[PDB]
Amino acid sequence: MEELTYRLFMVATVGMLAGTVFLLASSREVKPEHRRGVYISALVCGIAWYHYQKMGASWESGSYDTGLRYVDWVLTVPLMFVEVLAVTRKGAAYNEAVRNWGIAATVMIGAGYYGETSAAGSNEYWTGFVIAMATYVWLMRNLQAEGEGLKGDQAVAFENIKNLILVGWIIYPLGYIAPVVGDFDAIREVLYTIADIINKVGLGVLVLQMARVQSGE
Ligand SMILES: *C/C=C(C)/C=C/C=C(C)/C=C/C1=C(C)CCCC1(C)C
Ligand SMILES: CCCCCCCCCCCCCCCCCCCC
Ligand SMILES: CCCCCC
Ligand SMILES: CCCCCC
Ligand SMILES: [Kr]
Ligand SMILES: [Kr]
Ligand SMILES: [Kr]
Ligand SMILES: [Kr]
Ligand SMILES: [Kr]
Ligand SMILES: [Kr]
Ligand SMILES: [Kr]
Ligand SMILES: [Kr]
Ligand SMILES: [Kr]
Ligand SMILES: [Kr]
Ligand SMILES: [Kr]
Ligand SMILES: [Kr]
Ligand SMILES: [Kr]
Ligand SMILES: [Kr]
Ligand SMILES: [Kr]
Ligand SMILES: [Kr]
Ligand SMILES: [Kr]
Ligand SMILES: [Kr]
Ligand SMILES: [Kr]
Repeated sequence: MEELTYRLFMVATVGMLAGTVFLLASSREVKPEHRRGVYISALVCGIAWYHYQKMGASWESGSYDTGLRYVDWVLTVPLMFVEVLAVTRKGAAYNEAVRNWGIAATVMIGAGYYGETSAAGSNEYWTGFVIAMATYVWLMRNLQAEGEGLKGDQAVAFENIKNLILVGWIIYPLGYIAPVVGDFDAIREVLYTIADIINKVGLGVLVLQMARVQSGE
């Protein structure tokens, strides 16, 4: 389980670099005016690459620091919302959502950190879980209500972004509780790494598909 967890960090390290550079090279496939989302997805993949390098070395040391994962999440999740909100919003409406979602994300991730760095099953562990789950549900319900005014191909492209988030982000709370269901500490790390690859690489690809639709492809 330990050696599988290590190999998955290394697979995910190269996966995030490939995400980064695949998206940068793919930016020539779309009109300059729809490229900003692709550049941000590459920056999200790039921050993750940098932290996955650290997390792999941290795991291989025998003294894993979950701080490296949670710092990755506090930076990348708000960048991922900057992308999604830009499909449907501009001016004050964009700035207010980015502010409000950004606060919610930071509280979600901070609470998770507080609980994860407590003993599994302790009142601290559950307090963290419940406060993060509530915030998570607030974000997902906000996300579900975005894009009522989109038409045709742009509407379907955005629905694919939303469904990837609505389904892919469920893996994080499953990872968080893995260590109470069994003697499976390393399975938390496995589930988080798979989620990060699906969610960062998957979102990169769907943001690219959106940039192609908006370019009239
Ligand atoms: C690129 C990284 C992403 C999208 C990471 C997302 C992380 C979460 C959505 C975490 C959510 C959590 C809960 C809802 C409950 C337990 C605590 C967390 C932080 C694992
Ligand atoms: C044309 C614009 C392209 C932007 C994306 C380029 C890809 C990013 C390169 C890697 C980023 C790594 C950043 C390292 C610092 C992470 C934070 C450190 C604090 C723990
Ligand atoms: C419209 C911006 C809100 C400012 C917060 C008091
Ligand atoms: C309705 C979402 C809450 C689920 C708690 C495990
Ligand atoms: Kr692996
Ligand atoms: Kr992976
Ligand atoms: Kr990968
Ligand atoms: Kr990607
Ligand atoms: Kr490409
Ligand atoms: Kr964007
Ligand atoms: Kr991304
Ligand atoms: Kr987007
Ligand atoms: Kr945000
Ligand atoms: Kr809950
Ligand atoms: Kr609970
Ligand atoms: Kr969320
Ligand atoms: Kr969200
Ligand atoms: Kr899932
Ligand atoms: Kr799963
Ligand atoms: Kr498990
Ligand atoms: Kr992993
Ligand atoms: Kr994966
Ligand atoms: Kr998977």
